[PDB]
Amino acid sequence: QTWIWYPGDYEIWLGNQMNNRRTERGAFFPPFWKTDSHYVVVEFSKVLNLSEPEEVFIAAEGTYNVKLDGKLQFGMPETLLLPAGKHSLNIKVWNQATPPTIYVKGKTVNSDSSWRVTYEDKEWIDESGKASDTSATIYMDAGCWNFDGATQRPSQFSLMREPQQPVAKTEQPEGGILYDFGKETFGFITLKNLSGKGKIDLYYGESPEEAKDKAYCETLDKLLLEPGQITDLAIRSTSPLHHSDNEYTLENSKAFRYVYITHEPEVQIGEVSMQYEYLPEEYRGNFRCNDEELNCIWEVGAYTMHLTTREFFIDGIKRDRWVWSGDAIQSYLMNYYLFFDSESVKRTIWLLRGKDPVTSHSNTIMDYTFYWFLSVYDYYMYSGDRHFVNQLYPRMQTMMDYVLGRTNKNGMVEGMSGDWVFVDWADGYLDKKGELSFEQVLFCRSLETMALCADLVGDKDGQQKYEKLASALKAKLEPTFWNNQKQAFVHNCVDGRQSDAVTRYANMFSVFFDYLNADKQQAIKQSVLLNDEILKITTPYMRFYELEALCALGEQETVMKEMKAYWGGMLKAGATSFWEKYNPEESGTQHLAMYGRPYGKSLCHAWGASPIYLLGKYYLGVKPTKEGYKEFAVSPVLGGLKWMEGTVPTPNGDIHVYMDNKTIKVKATEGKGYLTIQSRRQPKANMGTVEKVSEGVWRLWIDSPEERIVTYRL
Amino acid sequence: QTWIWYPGDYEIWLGNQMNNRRTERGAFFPPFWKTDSHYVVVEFSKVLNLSEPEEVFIAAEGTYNVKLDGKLQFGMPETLLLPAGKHSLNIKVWNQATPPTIYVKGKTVNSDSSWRVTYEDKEWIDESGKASDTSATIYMDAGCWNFDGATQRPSQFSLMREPQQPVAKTEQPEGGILYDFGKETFGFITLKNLSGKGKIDLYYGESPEEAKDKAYCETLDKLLLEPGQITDLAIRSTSPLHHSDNEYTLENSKAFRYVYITHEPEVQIGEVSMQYEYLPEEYRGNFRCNDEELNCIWEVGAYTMHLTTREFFIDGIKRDRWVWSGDAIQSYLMNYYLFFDSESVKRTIWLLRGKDPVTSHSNTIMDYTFYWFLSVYDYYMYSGDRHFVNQLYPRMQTMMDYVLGRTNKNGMVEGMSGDWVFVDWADGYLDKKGELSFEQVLFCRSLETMALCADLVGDKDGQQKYEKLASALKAKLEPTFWNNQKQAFVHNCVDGRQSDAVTRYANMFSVFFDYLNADKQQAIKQSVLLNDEILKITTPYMRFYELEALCALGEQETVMKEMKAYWGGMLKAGATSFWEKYNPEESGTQHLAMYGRPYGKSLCHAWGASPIYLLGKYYLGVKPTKEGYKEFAVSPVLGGLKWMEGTVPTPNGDIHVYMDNKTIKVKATEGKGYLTIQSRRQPKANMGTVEKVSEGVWRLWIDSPEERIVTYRL
Repeated sequence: QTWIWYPGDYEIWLGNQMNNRRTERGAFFPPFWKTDSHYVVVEFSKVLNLSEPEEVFIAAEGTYNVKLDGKLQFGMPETLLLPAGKHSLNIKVWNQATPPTIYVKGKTVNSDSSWRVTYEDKEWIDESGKASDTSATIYMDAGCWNFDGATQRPSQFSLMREPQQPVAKTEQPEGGILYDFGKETFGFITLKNLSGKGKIDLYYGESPEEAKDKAYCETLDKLLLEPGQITDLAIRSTSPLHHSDNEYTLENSKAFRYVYITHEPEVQIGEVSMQYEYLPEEYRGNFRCNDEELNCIWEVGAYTMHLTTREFFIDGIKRDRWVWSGDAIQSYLMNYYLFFDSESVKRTIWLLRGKDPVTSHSNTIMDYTFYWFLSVYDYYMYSGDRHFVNQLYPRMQTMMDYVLGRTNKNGMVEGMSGDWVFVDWADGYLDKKGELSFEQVLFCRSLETMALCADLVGDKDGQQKYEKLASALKAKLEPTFWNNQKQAFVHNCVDGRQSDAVTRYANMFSVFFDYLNADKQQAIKQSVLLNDEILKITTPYMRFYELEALCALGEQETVMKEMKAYWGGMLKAGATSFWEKYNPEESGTQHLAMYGRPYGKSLCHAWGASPIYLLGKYYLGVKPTKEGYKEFAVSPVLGGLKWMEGTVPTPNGDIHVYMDNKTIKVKATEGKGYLTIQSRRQPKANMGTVEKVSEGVWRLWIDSPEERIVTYRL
Repeated sequence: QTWIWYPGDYEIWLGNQMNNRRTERGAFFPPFWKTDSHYVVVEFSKVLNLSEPEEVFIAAEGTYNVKLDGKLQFGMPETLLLPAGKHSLNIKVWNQATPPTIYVKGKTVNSDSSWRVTYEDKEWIDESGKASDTSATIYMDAGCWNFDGATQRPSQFSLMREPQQPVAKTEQPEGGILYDFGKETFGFITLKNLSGKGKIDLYYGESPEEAKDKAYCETLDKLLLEPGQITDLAIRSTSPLHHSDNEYTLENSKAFRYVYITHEPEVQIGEVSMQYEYLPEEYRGNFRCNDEELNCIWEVGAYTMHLTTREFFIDGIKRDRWVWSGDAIQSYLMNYYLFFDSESVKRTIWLLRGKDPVTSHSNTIMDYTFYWFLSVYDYYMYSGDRHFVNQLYPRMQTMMDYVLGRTNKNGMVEGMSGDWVFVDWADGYLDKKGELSFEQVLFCRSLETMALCADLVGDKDGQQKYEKLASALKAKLEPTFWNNQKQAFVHNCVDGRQSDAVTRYANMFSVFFDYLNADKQQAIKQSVLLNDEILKITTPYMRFYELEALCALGEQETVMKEMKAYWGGMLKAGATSFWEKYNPEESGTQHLAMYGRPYGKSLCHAWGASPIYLLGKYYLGVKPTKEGYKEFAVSPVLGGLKWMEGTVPTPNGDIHVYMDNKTIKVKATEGKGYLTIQSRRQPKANMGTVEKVSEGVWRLWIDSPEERIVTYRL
């Protein structure tokens, strides 16, 4: 048994709670897009056929009633005896404050996802006493997480805490002490042994410059110490203090490496430490090679991912600390090569979608609506979780309804009033008007995704509709955006006119989406991907995809050179977590500014950890080829490295890969698949038969957890 | 200044709270239709142009921030200094538990309906620091009621209480005491001077039979008295008790006339009384004639209306005690001739509509969706409140979208899966399949209403659409449902085939909707309205409309005979409030049963007070002819009475009417209009000119508050 609720409703409520924890210099800062709510009245039900009478314990968050075979029980019973035979247990709950949720426990009757929920049962009695026909009522399978204890109330969920001490403190000339915690971290400040009275001010920073800048630092706190109590002035919450040995831990979490603290004359602070907050995670994925710089890049990437893997996958810990679609899709991917936390992926997907009616694109960003669609099928391929797709499908349909009612005469998408056509942070060089080739590519992929999901859930009318729309748009891509002279997809079209500008976005995506044939993909490699004439990318975010394209075209060596220079560049700049944006042309404090503010840039953004994904999927070369890794593919490439080794998690297994200049070892504890080897002459295998795919390329079919060892020579 | 919120959101939240107070034998009983929620994050804003600096006080229910000219203030300030000049004050609030709401007060800056609210501002900052263009953002005028005090938190609203003592108590043979409160009433039971320990059981009833029937009474309570405290077992809420002189008032309200109380041996109850709960109301309407029976009918009707006029207009106080569309539209009408509480009308209209997306008809009842539409224009005609229509319009459009996507090949409405085609409680004699003439008549009226509202708000595209649809459906009414042989509209059509059955519903409505010409209206009078061959009506609900039709055809004398017999019949049966249903053929305890339960019938249903409306509009003969009574019409008819006199409220005035067999007096303190007199020869007026309309009919134009006196002789 476990606590259950209407699917997606707990996630939405919990997401609102977390997102609304963002602050800017002491002020509450909710998202600018619409905030949705859970359904305040829901009915939980379960049809029972018991061979023997059993008693169930009932717990719930909210006001509720209990109906057994149509008969309303008195009040709110905590236990109910269930007779033998066929019965129908119905529990309707009302909860405006937190999501309606129940906990039922018995010998055989237990609350779980096999229970059905609805927010509109429509059962009424006519004047004779006959109940209405509710066979038309729509039900959903109940949602749940891991709250298996009767006392583990879903609404009280909070992340784990762990004590930490700073590694340095320095008194400042203008007063106060500047604490260095060693590296980017996240948590609650603890002040031990407070005495006296007066104000106490906290100033946080991811850099010493931000922490010391009391007037422009992004986040801070202001407290008032009084005899026997202290008060958080920002939220006006007074907590009690013991006169003897006291301790006060701030109520709200903050991201930071440095914390500058000051206080009035009559205040005395014994000790300053913190409570590191985190979501328990198992580092199931792993990677390391001879290049120690890359090793550090991977480690820093993993740490960045963990800090940004909280109640949901977020953009950054300092600023925004909200769930964004563009960032999230990459988090899911990096997650598949690190934690493989499928539960977090689903919670984030539920949250980003929100509820109906649809009033705008995801986060109001057009391209973000498409990432959301793509992320669902990506999750299915890696987890094999068909049930999730079935539960989300209705909401996927209505989101696509919104998009499809906004296409133009060519069936393409153009930014409309209220839309944000983002693409990337390219310093303002990108034209957002007309039909961007990049957006149609994403849109086309979204239609293909919807077609594949419609097929998975069995909606054939929908499937046909999406396939027809996807096929028509796809056939228009080259006739519309391809340019023979530039040998690439132009940036955009306005009134049917191609722009002189060619950006790398539509081109790089067309490579791993496979929208271009072999010949044009190679053309793009030279005319776009390796052409420094084409506008460069300055965010780890799009380098994720730029480099992925290159890896798809087998340019792992050039990519290695780029990853080392780009990410290693942030390290050499003092990074202990990867940033939101990085231009190696800038220097010093310039790296800290963004959004027109001196310390506006987040120095810990989920999308800065790109390497986690690139190395796992293109160097260790692992990826599922059938949902949930029912079937996989391992195509390792060293790309300059002498030796590398790693692990890639799967639903119920792992794929270990080792490789040096003459040997490859693979141990797949789940599924079957092909190990592809690039060699001059035929490789030798300790198992199975090595088959020649083509010139210089070989394959080996692995069909068991027994480690395979092959020797080759490129 | 006053507390403000997103329009409709407070009403919805407050409505959920009230509706969910219904109980059945101790069990919480929420509605079977979907329960909507308020938006949990809303932004309040006001553009200011101050000639001098002023400080405002700020209060709010929920977490909030304050932004002045784009600058986020620290924490949650309770006061803010506003500089002279142009500024923009923005307050974003988050409240999941109760509706986000704020209170601002200054010399000139005050929270009120002139403030704008949105649940999606969409303001974002690009990487340079430039704010997005939010000129496309949709805003609404803030909603409000009468919470003008800084401490009058909207979420704490509750109705007035007034002490009351029972008028009789009788010990019962099977134990306990049966208390008679004299008449149907509503409130909380108070138990003074409790001592001892043990259970205490309450059993409520609108009849002594129900109260004494511990096993089948609709409502009850169970308490546990303990030393120093007592506990409500149904809701598990323990309250403290003083050892000396204590007093405990039950936490939940109940409808009842009789209360049967028992308790264990060791319990001792000093005194039993109650707290009558009610919404403060001014009896602005009034009526009385020579017939003292009708006078009592009007009084009982008024009392029934008041008991059912709580936080919203409800169906009945004992059972359901929910807001239903069919009942509500009649409540609004009876209200215009009694309290003229426009605020209650708007709150109920907001509540019944709920939020988007639309998942079913109002209360899931097809005909109830149409009443909702009609009630909006009815409210406009009587109150002149155009602003309300403008605010509700978007929701009206989406409700009509739902209906229009459910029409058949003839553009008519047929009950679909999940729909409840109600019409009336006619004991199961009404066929609900096919195209009911009654539903198309209501539907057609709904389209005409939407056209008139579209016109009022300025939506011309919509107006044209609705007019076209209304005109096409209207022209199909007679060709489809009229039968020459039966001289009436048949009950329904199935596969284009008329039913042999003719019910009075479509016919009576076509009379006051004016869908039939003079000749057919008279045909209906004889072949339907006065033909006892046609199925009779047994609910006060439809007699409201049946009798109204007859009054429209000037049969006030037959109606008088019906009202006296029908309503006077319930009085002679012991009613102190009018019922949900009444069949004068039944007798004794049969009058108490419904829904297959012995005491299932509500003996206090809003729709049982029909006379309030009939007498005010058709005997005193008053009605507005231009919104808000800008222009009125007074056409008094005695219908058997010797003398009658009354008052009809208007937004800012009243219309007093007096009439006997030779004199008519009218004093209209608002608007202008015609007084129509039925006389053999020309009447004489103390003012203005008496003009002859037609044979035996005269008119007089009243254009001032000066009382007019005319003498006539029928």
